[PDB]
Formats: sequence, C-alpha cells, structure tokens
Amino acid sequence: AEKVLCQFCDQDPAQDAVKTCVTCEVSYCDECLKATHPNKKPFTGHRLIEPIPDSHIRGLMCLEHEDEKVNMYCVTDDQLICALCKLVGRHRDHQVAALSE
Ligand SMILES: [Zn+2]
Ligand SMILES: [Zn+2]
Ligand SMILES: [Zn+2]
Ligand SMILES: [Zn+2]
Repeated sequence: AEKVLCQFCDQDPAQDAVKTCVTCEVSYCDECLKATHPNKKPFTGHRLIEPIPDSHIRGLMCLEHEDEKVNMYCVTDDQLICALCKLVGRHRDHQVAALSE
C-alpha cells in the first residue's frame, strides 16, 4: 500500500489522507479537511483534485477536463488524477503509478 498518512493528524493512531486541496497546496484527510474547510459552500472558495459533487453515477472527472477522465493516481496527494494533469506539469514531479505494457 502506497498511501500517505495524514501528516496533520493527531488521533493516535492517525488517519490517512484521501483528499487534497489545491488552494491549500497540501494533502489532508476528510477529518482535518472538515475543520480546515468550514461550512460555507458552494466549496468554501477552495478547489480540490477531483472532488465528490452531488453528481454520482460511476466514476469521477477532473476539475476542468471533461475530454480526459482520471486514469492515474498521485501519492503525494493520495488522490486520483488524469494523465493530462501529469503531462501539463501539475503532477510531473509527483510520484504516480500508471499501467505498464
Ligand atoms: Zn487528518
Ligand atoms: Zn483548502
Ligand atoms: Zn499530485
Ligand atoms: Zn485533470
């Protein structure tokens, strides 16, 4: 398992980061994410990497990439991303894992 634990967790044992805020430039778990991002909506003026909006059917799409769906995974963020994100550079130096021939 290559999942990063919530570095900003003080539960003992601590939790694991499943989400990441881009505007914060840090990866945290849902718990912390709850405190850091207080109720306000529609999204507390904070963006993320492939969030979980009211829209739910099968999978999830990127922030602004409908033509390209998420088919990659980022470790530093512990979330799912799209190859187009890793190409542009948003996740170039990021340690991800993709399929292999
Ligand atoms: Zn946490
Ligand atoms: Zn944030
Ligand atoms: Zn990343
Ligand atoms: Zn993307």
